[PDB]
Amino acid sequence: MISSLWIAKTGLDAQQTNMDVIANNLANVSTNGFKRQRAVFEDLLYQTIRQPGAQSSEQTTLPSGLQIGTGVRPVATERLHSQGNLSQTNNSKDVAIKGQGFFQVMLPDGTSAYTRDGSFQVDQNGQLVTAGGFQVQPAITIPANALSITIGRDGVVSVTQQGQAAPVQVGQLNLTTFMNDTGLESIGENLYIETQSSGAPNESTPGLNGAGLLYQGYVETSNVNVAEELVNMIQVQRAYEINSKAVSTTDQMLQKLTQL
Amino acid sequence: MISSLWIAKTGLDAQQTNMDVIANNLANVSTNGFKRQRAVFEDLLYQTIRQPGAQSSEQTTLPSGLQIGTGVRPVATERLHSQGNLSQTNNSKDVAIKGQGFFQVMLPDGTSAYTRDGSFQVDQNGQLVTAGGFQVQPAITIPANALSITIGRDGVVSVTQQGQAAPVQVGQLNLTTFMNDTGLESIGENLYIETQSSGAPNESTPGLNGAGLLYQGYVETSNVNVAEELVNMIQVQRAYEINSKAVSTTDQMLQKLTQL
Amino acid sequence: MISSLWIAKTGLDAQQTNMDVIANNLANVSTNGFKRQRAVFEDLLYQTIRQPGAQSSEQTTLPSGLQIGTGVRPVATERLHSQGNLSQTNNSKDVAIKGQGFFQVMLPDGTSAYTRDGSFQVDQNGQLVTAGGFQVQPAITIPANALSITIGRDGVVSVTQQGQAAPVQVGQLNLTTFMNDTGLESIGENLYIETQSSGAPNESTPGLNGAGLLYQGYVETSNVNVAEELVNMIQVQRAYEINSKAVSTTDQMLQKLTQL
Amino acid sequence: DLQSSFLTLLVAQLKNQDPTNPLQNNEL
Repeated sequence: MISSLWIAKTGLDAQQTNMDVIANNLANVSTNGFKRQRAVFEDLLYQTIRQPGAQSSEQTTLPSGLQIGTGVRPVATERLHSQGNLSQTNNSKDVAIKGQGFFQVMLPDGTSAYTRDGSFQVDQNGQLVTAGGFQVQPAITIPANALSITIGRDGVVSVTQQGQAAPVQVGQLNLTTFMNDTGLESIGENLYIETQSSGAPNESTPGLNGAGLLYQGYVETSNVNVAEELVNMIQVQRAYEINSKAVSTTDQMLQKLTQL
Repeated sequence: MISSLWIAKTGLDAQQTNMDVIANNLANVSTNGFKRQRAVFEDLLYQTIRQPGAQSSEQTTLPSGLQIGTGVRPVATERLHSQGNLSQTNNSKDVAIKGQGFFQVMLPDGTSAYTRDGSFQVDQNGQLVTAGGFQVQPAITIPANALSITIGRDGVVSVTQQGQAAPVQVGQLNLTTFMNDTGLESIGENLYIETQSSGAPNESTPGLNGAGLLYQGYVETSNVNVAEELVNMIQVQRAYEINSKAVSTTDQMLQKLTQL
Repeated sequence: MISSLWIAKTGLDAQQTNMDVIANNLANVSTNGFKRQRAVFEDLLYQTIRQPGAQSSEQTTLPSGLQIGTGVRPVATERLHSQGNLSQTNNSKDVAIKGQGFFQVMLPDGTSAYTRDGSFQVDQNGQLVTAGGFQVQPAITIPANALSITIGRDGVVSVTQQGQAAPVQVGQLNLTTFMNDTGLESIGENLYIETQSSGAPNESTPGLNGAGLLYQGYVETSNVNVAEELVNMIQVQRAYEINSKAVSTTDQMLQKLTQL
Repeated sequence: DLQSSFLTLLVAQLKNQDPTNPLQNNEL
């Protein structure tokens, strides 16, 4: 239609993406294991009319040629994987992580997802699952005669048996570090899957090789500062209104152009 | 009549189709699992007057011969089959999908339809029907003594019998993947049916073979961009504006010719 | 008229139905025993113009044929039957339920309706009525000479006579369970009647066969969440505004069409 | 019970506007 109309369309779309990202951060405050997102933009094509080189005479050169430019394509929504703040839930099953690393989990397809959520459960077959029937890799089966389950900060999980005054070792819980935590692609339930953007996974025991440590009885809350999200919300709301007003101004131009 | 009037008429019809599609998308917000449509247009005949080759001299070539062209025939409406935004409905009968796939349904004719909606129900005989009494496939029968129902994220459905302390496995609710989601023919009722453009259905348990995951207690909202549709109405309205101005111009020229 | 206007009419009617449902939910807070309603939407016909298959040439297939479609028909208004949250009235003539089950009542015509509102009374003739002369099924008559009426969690009603230091068992007050609670057809007064969709009524004494228990001195408050209702109201209000804007766009299109 | 003296005063003067649509949606 009109060039400015397409440019302003891209402006509104970009600001809508920004607002959706901020609202997602703001809603998932007080959600354990959530990481904030930051939408980063990228300008589109520039239609050249006169090249910034493009000598006119033999001696003039025409500096700063005329090019219009379009679009505010959002290049990425980078996800910041910073450490959350640990709080005493005082539940035996809820273990938090301190530092890099993730929990490996088996999909029903045999492939692996990763989650920073030690809010485990035990199923009827005794395996430790985490919010969805997520079998953990490698498998750990809780014996039925367990009275309590304890998780060490080195990953050694051992249960308490009746009569037996010994913590029989029932499993070893391993973390995984990636060279790019931003490259992880979510698949919902805040579980991420390795992609070519993340890079190869490296598995290690908690603590060693730069991985984190396991703290039982703690929940890792979100790393979302409400004040920061609100100042972002104010700026984004202003940008959203300004782009809508640009659209409306172009529309009024077309108004009087047709009425002609 | 006049070669301008036919062209402008096709333009008006194309913009009216555009507005039709826009209104259908726009009224179908809040419709679970709905997929946005977008119209693709396509120019009509080009009536060649001078051939673009067809050398004039023995050496010249007559570049870019004369051809007028007509029409803006709308060639298609594609459907964007992207994932919708899950929202927590917190109802045990509602299931959303994360990833590719469609729930199969047997129509009263016996032919198979496919719906991406989980607002399920249990009828008087206990079957899982879907908001209109359409039986899901393969048949799932809730026992009359069941008190609670859960759909495992892998797709296993198991109820809680009375007295028994075990959620017995009553069925497996499997998805269906099509090579071409876009080619499905919609028949209303939030259903799609196979046509040879989509390809043969590939039925698999959720997760396996590229199928998605089942999220009980979530509903998949329509992926309709409200801001995009608002600006689309502005654009389509002013295009219709302009095309009617072209029809007015042709009318005025033609009536001056009659007055001649 | 215009195929856009009809689609927008359907959208407006759908959003108005949604807002009426939301207002009924929101105005029924502090109405004891009330159950929330949820609207389920559904799209109508799709006027196929080119079949999605329908090979054009001998080798081409023409994917994603042209389909326009209409309408946002509200397919259903389900009645989510959750457990209402109890409150202490400190009154003996109010009994509330925990779990499945309804109080059966002979409507003046002899047909048995159901109500989850144990706000009983005592009439002139000793019988048990429910806010309008609704006589309980089976018949239980309250003698005047008893002092305190207690209804145990097992559902048996026994009263205490003057002098006689024993709670004579005067009767039994049993509940009714259904395979599908949502199928019950409301006829007002917080009464529902059996329908061919709900399933055959199963009457049982409280606590048995999966039925719930009775608690005297409590009133079951409505299971409507004001926060969820206000959020849903916001969403519906925006949808209504956008559909009205679509109607406005169609009207302007038509108006400048006729001005020509 | 003071909450009901205003919570139901709000939702007795808001459970009518939504019918008649003088909507502000923002003083809510």
